[PDB]
Amino acid sequence: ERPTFYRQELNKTIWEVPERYQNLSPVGSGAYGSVCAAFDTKTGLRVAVKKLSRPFQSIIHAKRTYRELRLLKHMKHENVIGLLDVFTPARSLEEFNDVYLVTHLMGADLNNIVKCQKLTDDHVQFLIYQILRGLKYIHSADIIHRDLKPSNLAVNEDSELKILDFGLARHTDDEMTGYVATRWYRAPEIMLNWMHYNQTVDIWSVGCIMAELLTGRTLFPGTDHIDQLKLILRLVGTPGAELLKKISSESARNYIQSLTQMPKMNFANVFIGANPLAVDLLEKMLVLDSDKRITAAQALAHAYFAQYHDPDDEPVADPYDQSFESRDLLIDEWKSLTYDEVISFVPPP
Ligand SMILES: O=C1c2ccccc2C(=O)N1CCCN(c1ccc(=O)n(-c2ccccc2Cl)n1)c1ccc(F)cc1Cl
Repeated sequence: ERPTFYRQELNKTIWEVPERYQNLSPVGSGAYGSVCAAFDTKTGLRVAVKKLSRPFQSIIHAKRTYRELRLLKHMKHENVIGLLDVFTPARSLEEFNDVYLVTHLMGADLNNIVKCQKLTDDHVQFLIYQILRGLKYIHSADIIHRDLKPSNLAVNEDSELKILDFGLARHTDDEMTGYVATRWYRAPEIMLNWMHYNQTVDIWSVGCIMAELLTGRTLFPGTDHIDQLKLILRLVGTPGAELLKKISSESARNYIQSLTQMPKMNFANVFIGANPLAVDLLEKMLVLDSDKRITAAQALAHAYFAQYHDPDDEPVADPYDQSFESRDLLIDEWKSLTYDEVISFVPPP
């Protein structure tokens, strides 16, 4: 039941897709890869389509292609980007050399829309509520986003949100250097590799994002790793004895101890005028010791989200098997695994 495909060239790139997809038009000019907006005549849905070209040029790329396909296929939740379709014009494994990923078209990211703007409390409630609802789902699958930031939150005109880029963290050191948003939303334990981190790193990011929506200002806009750590500790206090022991990195621990101790600041005096429940939630997300941060499941039940919370409509996911991460396979083996995942795709109900 292979559909009929047609070809067209968009900004020097050939797109060969099923007839059901019409009105293809480029988006982003290429800064984020080959992406097009389109209309899915079969479902009546506006869609975003990403074409991965030569996804098997090396072991590293082949494995990355497999990883992204596996992650996207696993996610089926309103607040997480997932797959409406995935296809290849190839008729066999031999000619298989391109992968197209189809998702809901959102059309904008939170950073591009609200940067530098203070949002109303009810708007922050709605936006953070959806982020946490999607995070609860992602975390229940044993997946860590690792790089949550405004630019990774796809939003439409009605402020509906879907989380992008979960589980794909390949930021170069240079990209994390200096006065950059690539590092401002990172939990300290991961920014400076203090210990083996876990899903709690994402809650810190949500805290950074929430504070910024409430104030219109980046919470920890460090000029570099060290400056940023100082900005963080000035707000949440230097590490106590209990947390110091959890820092398994001897070098990191020794550096932290060289700093003058500081107490946690009063958040009501930092976030002046904010809803007391938002201040309380921020204090519960922005805890230095990750073991003590509120989890996404617990935060959804927090009073701040009383107007949105519904325990019968905050679904969890099936467990995600990432055992493949520990394997070293050849390009062709990764490619065959990817091909299997493409041909076994089953459209959403
Ligand atoms: O990650 C970004 C981003 C962030 C901010 C601004 C623009 C962009 C962008 O083009 N990308 C790359 C595309 C990221 N993807 C999606 C999906 C839906 C979606 O509305 N957008 C999207 C986000 C912001 C501006 C335009 C678009 Cl079209 N992006 C995406 C994810 C997974 C998949 F399988 C296919 C696709 Cl097409």
